[PDB]
Amino acid sequence: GSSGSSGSKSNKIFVGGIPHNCGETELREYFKKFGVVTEVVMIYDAEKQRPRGFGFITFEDEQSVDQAVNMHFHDIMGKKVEVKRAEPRDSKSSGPSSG
Repeated sequence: GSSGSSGSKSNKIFVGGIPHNCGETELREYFKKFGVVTEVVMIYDAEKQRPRGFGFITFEDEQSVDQAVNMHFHDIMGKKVEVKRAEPRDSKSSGPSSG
């Protein structure tokens, strides 16, 4: 997961229920039909360095998001992956100067 997005529109989706065999490559390889995967976020414990079974994914055009959302399901590696419309969120703010 990276921190840097200008596009006002949030083409990010929430992918959960992901199997213990599915990964970045797969996700995209399966989320490339709906449109174009620009970024692939994944939540996991560094120590482990592996996606438990959930995360998020960014597309090129908001459209993609909708396409996936509607389906709210996908067959990746013989598994049903849940997908929902994700929303933008960050913990950064502007500052006047060094304090």
